[PDB]
Amino acid sequence: AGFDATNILNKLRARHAQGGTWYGVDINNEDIADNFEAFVWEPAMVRINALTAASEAACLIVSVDETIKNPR
Amino acid sequence: MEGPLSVFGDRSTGETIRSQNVMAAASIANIVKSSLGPVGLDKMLVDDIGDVTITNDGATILKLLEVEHPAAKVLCELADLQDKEVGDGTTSVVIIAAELLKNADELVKQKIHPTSVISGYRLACKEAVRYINENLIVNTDELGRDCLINAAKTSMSSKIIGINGDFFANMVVDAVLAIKYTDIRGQPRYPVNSVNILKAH
Amino acid sequence: EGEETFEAAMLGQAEEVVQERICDDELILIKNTKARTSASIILRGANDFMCDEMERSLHDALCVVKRVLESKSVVPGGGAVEAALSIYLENYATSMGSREQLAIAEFARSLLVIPNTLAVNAAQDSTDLVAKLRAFHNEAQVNPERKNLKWIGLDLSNGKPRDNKQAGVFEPTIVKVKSLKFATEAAITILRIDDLIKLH
Amino acid sequence: RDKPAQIRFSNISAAKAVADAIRTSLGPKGMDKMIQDGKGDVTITNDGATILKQMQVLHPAARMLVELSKAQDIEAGDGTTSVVIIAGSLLDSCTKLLQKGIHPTIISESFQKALEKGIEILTDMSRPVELSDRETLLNSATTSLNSKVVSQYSSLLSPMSVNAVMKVIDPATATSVDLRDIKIVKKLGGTIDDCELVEGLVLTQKVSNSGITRVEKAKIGLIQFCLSAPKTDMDNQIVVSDYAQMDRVLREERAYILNLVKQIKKTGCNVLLIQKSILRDALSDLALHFLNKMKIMVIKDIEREDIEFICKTIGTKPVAHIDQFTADMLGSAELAEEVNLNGSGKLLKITGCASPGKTVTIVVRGSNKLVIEEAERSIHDALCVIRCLVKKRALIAGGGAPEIELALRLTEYSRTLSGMESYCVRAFADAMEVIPSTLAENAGLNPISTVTELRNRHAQGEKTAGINVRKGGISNILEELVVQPLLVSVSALTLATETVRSILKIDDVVNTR
Amino acid sequence: NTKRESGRKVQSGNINAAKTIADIIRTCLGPKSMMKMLLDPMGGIVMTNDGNAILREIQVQHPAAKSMIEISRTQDEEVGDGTTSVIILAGEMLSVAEHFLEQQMHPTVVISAYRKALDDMISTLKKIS
Amino acid sequence: AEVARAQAALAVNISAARGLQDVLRTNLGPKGTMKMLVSGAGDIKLTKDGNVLLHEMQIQHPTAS
Repeated sequence: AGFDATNILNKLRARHAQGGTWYGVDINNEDIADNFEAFVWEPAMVRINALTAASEAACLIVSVDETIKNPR
Repeated sequence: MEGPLSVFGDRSTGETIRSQNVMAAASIANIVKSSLGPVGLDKMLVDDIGDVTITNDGATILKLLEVEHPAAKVLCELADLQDKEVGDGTTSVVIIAAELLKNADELVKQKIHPTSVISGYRLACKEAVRYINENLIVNTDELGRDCLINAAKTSMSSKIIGINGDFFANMVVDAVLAIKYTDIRGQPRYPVNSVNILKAH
Repeated sequence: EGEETFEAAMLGQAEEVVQERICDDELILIKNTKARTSASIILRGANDFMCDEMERSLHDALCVVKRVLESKSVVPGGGAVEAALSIYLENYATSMGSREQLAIAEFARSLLVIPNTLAVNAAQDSTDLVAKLRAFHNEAQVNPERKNLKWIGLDLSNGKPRDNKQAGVFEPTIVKVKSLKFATEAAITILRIDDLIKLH
Repeated sequence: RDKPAQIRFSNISAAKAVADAIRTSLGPKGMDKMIQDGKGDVTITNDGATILKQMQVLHPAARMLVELSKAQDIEAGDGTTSVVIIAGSLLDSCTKLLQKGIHPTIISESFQKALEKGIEILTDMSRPVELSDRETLLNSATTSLNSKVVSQYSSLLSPMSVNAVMKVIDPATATSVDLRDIKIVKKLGGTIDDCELVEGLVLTQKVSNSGITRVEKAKIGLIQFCLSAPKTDMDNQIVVSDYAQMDRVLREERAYILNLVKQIKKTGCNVLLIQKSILRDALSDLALHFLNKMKIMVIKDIEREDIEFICKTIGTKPVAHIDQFTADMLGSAELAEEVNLNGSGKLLKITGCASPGKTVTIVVRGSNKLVIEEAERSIHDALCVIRCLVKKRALIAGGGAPEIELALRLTEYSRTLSGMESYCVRAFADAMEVIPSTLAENAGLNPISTVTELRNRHAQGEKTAGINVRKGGISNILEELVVQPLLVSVSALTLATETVRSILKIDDVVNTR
Repeated sequence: NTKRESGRKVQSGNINAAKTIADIIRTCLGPKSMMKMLLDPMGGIVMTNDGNAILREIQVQHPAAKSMIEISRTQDEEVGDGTTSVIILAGEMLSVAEHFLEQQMHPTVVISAYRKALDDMISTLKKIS
Repeated sequence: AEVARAQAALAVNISAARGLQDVLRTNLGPKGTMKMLVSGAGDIKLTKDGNVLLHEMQIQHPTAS
């Protein structure tokens, strides 16, 4: 989007500490704003499902430093 | 050092020396960490070879030590300067420096009115100082229940070898008033070291 | 020369000067020192090392009172004031956003090192030190108040937050307002050089 | 050959490579340096400006750099870094051209074509301000001063520089008030507040002892006659094999000089500037002791500097032997003044001296030399910026953003030039945009955002507007409270236009043997 | 100048010297006896039951041994005897405690044990003294 | 520092001593022989006596002392 991951995300943190409705980056508009009224629209289930898999593999594989293999 | 070796003169030109500074910066503050607080370990530190010093005070440690980098140098002042302030906060000022100078440049490099960046670490001090001016929540000798008695009693609880802090809560009250000397800004506070104090076996 | 006469100018005036030998040590004890107020507290102990023992215990009951008599405003000693300030200043950074959410938070995250290192210096499980303090520290309690609805205190010889709110091992607002800026300084202190070069 | 090709590139190598890390320019940016030298040292270094003057860089193209830096100082008093920040700017464009294969002498006059129109685009963005005007003089110096090490004393420093100029200035419009005219004279003690602006010639020399003449009717001049005596200028036949022969000449030595210093004070001399030449003695130590008995200000083997100002300002001429009395070619001085302030310092002040209408002597005082030098360096840029106003009338920006303002333009000017040079000048015409980011550059992490957008910002601010480098944000840089007289920046092009073009000339290498 | 050392590394170096010093003299001390014989670089033999006599004649390692000569003296400074006891006794507690206890991870009760292990001496001695 | 200790350390000693003595088996009685010793003087010193041989020229050993 041509932005500053440094500067912008905090602005959206700020605009979620000031706003906090949808305020977020638009790669489309190349700006930052409420994405729902920036019309960037996706279901929450995929995001719910993103969460479900997010921590899942995360918490999953971190439970293995103890790994076994038997190519033999 | 790190990265480009092409020019001497401690010119590593950016992040290299900057990191070679944060290295040196994270290098010097280490002794202080293990020496931080009264639970900070006590460092026997060789002065020459058989010449040694056993010190848990980073500032005192620093004073024997020498500064091999500006990163090593700029802290050994401010640490000994905060030591020069009192000696309370010697170890305090030391450590946080090593973290912020990889933090400080990262923002102030980007310019866009380059002046005001590290004031983000300053206004925070203000923001802190204000709150720091606001804390009677803990540490009150301003008034206790017995005031300077219990204040000393809890202080004689802060340093406690025994049930001392019974008479010794009162002695410290007796002590500050035992000393009467001109003290300025109007202080009834009178120096606590000069108190005439005698030991009886 | 001992041939010198004596005049009363070198005489001290007192209600009485009476000789009290106590402990098998005779002292000159001036009752009613007239031209100022005076006191001395003798320390009864098993030995003078036992007296060395409590005398030093007395000295950090002194300077703390003194430093309090120096500044009525104070803090608890240690990075526990950070533990409040840090997340608060990281919060105080948050709505700033941009550059400014970084600095004040990149500031306040660097605060945390002092007490936790001091904690593990006491082997206090620095996870504990943060667990206790910044729990109490909240939006519920953003509040130092004058009092404890949260505990912002850290005992230094303990390495662990205790319940001592009067203790003499803390520090006033004096050295702490200083240590902040000096810490902010070293962020700046190295940065003033303009350009760079090398010499022959 | 390859050597001419490579050595230029090798000259382009070193000089450019230096000029880059030579840009942290200004700012509180980049981490402080000790310097372990080429032959070794530990040199704790700061402020690339002085570092530029400190800079020893030794390489055929490195030596022109230290020069290039020092010139913009004496050219302006400012922009010391700024001449080099556009130096590596020129040093890049040459490559792509020589990488395009373009002939270096064809590349050479392109620098002129760049310098020719570049100063006019600078003259276009120049906001002309009066060179004799108290306010423009105040305000322009104020921007330097407020950026100098004392922004406080600046309030007292600027009118001094304003009045130092306006006295020394030629009336109405003038290119005048050099730094040669101005004689900046330190005085130990006093205050920065007690920094004194004297219109006349104050020689910084330390007057012999004290209690000497502070009175009026001086006669100051450099006197190359010597005070004769036995075993001084006068013949003796007596070798000393004994103690009495040693003493006899001395008894006649000090007495005869004691009557020579009278002739000096009889001349009307409350000062003398003693020739640095001696025979056995010239003016002896007792002689000065005898001259000071007569209240003749004496400094033995006077510094060559105050020798010139009194000859420059007053027009001093050689003087006849004291046994010949004098030619009264001691310069005209109505006051021999030794000021002592903070109880410190011995300062000859010659006031009522013959003066051209120029030669202000700013007396710089302070509780410490460091206290002295702060304002002294500050009032200098108060002098110089005003002097830059005097030498050239304008207020442009400082900080190098208006370079981008020249850059958008001079690009098209090449595009209009429509020559091979239109490719040569244009390759630099944009390449000059590099500085505002390279100022910022040397500090931190997460780098990229500001750099590219700066030149973009001004480019989106187009020709009339752009981002302020110091204060940030997009506003026309020329009038900000970031400002310079245009003289500052145009010389930076001039100086760099040439020394860089001088590299284009180098074919192969020689070493005078 | 500035130098930093850390962790077990020095404390293991602390373990080494005094403990290795604690070897021969513990066999030497008491009626059961041996001799610690220093080899001079020329082959010169110096055999004593006092290691502190041998320790000086050659390099004294910094971490343990530099303090042990002084706690050797201090004991002999005080009562007039005991250079050979304290070293092996300090070598004892030095040996097995920290690493084990630091593998159980804490500097604190280690230091604190010295106290309460010290007084149990004071306690059980003067009872059976 | 460099310390040889206990069982392995005394080996070189008993290795020296027993190793050093076995040369004197050429001595002690008429079936034994005078042992030739030479010094920096180059003096051939013929003694079946242990002392003469022993205290003049030998190989460096801790037991040799």
